[PDB]
Amino acid sequence: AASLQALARTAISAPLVTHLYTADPSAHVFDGALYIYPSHDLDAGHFDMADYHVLRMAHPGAAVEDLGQVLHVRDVPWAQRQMWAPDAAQRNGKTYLYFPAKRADGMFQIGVAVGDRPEGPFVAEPQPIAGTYSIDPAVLADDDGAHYLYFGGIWGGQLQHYRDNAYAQTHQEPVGDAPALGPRVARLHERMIDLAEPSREVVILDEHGTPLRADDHARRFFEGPWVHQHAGRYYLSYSTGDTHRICYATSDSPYGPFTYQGVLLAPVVGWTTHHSICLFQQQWYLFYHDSVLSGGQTHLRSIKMAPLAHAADGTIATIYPYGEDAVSPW
Ligand SMILES: O[C@@H]1[C@@H](O)[C@H](O)OC[C@H]1O
Ligand SMILES: [Ca+2]
Repeated sequence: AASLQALARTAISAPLVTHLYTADPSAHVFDGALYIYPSHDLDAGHFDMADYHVLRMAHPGAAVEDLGQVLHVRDVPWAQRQMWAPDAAQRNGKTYLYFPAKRADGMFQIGVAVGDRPEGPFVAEPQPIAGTYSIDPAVLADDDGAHYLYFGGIWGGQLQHYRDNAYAQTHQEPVGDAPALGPRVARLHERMIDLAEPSREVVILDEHGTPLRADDHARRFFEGPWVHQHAGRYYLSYSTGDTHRICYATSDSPYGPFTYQGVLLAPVVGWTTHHSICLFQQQWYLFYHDSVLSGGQTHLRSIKMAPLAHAADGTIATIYPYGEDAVSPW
């Protein structure tokens, strides 16, 4: 109402684009430029996305280019609907677009599409990646040359229906003192369109080295994992869903276990929160989204960016998207 107008006035970022609704930004530096692979929210006059665009910043501070639509669900034979939060990777001169979509039978899986350029167009594989399920893929290009796929989202994302990579209708989200579910991780094969191994659960620990509890909604994993490397450590960051933050944890291994550190992003306007963290020349950035452009509509978002800093001790200061003095939307 007027509480949202206050946030709009003190927002630290403006929508990087406004001619289309965008969400779940996955930022990468490919071929000397910053490419962003977001979802494309559609306004039906309800997360029913059907296609993906690719955005680019040629250099820091540059205007954002909309490189156009690069993949539509009609060219994904195994998928019926809901083209959700994607990501990209490069290897052997190819660019791969990883995306979650829903099969006709209602189950999410992660597919991949291949192109010869970062802007595509991408030709989707006929089937989804074997061993994948749930949503929100993130592909880490490790400094050592390997690529790792991270995925998972609870609630609507369906990760709660799986244990040890197998689906069960009676599998539900854990409660109380039971450990909360973590994202999945699997090294990718050199061909990039297949996993090189079955995925494993990524464990997030508290200050005492104990796994996060299911009843710890302030810190336990909800959706949208992202991993970046900095100062010899792996940083796992993710959304907490119902508590609306992007939190992060650290490990000396891409597989974890990751020890919880703190909140990386405070609550944004709109129920969902999703992000990526990417180094572009002289600056790390947090890419995120909110629903301010749409007037607070959770399903119609816009992506944003902000400078991010690692402190000398490796920690990352909380980013307040409408200022630290703002009344939090959640
Ligand atoms: O993947 C995103 C998902 O994490 C969120 O739940 O809803 C929007 C999707 O785009
Ligand atoms: Ca993501």
